[PDB]
Amino acid sequence: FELLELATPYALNAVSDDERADIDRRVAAAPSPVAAAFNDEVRAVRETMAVVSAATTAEPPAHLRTAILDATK
Amino acid sequence: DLDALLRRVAHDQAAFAEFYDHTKSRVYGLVMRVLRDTGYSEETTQEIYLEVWRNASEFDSAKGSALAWLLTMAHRRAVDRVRCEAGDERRRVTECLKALTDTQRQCIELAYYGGLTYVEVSRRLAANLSTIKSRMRDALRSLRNCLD
Repeated sequence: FELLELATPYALNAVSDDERADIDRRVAAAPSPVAAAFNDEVRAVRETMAVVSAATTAEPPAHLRTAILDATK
Repeated sequence: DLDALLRRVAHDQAAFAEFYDHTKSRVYGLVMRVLRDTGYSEETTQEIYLEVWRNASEFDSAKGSALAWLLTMAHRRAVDRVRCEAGDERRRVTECLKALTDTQRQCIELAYYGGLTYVEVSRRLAANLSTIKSRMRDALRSLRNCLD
């Protein structure tokens, strides 16, 4: 219940690396119903922000595509 | 289908090119927004798609969308950078962000775009941790609802 409060901040990457590791440590220990509620929360927030990304959109330079596709080799 | 594209990038595929082409403006735009530097935004975007390529086998569509998986890792990388150191969908989202209350818009502005932790937001706004956590939750609930 308290652990559920950290889901939204966690999903926004709005926790420190220290606290993130404490949260992971805590949902790792939590019972299955508690951990699922947390992860469902986290997921729902990530999806929302993935939709929200349409607002901050911006076109990258063509040269970046070249280097990105080439880095696979 | 974006989930199916990401499913095909782990070993190699020409779908990485298609996965990149369909998502690049949203990833680059987010990174630009957070870092506000063309040079480092380009380099960060490369790092992001290198991680896509390498860790694509970790992707599980039954845990979340490919889009969310990509943007979440992109945001994590951009925010880390700050701490350690078509148009219809655009305007649809902007209306929902504008429909949030001032406090609820401010929470997302500082935490998400500004890269502040919820603790750092509580200190800056002279509020309790309980209050900022509830407020971040409220802001995201209103967005989830408005966008549905």
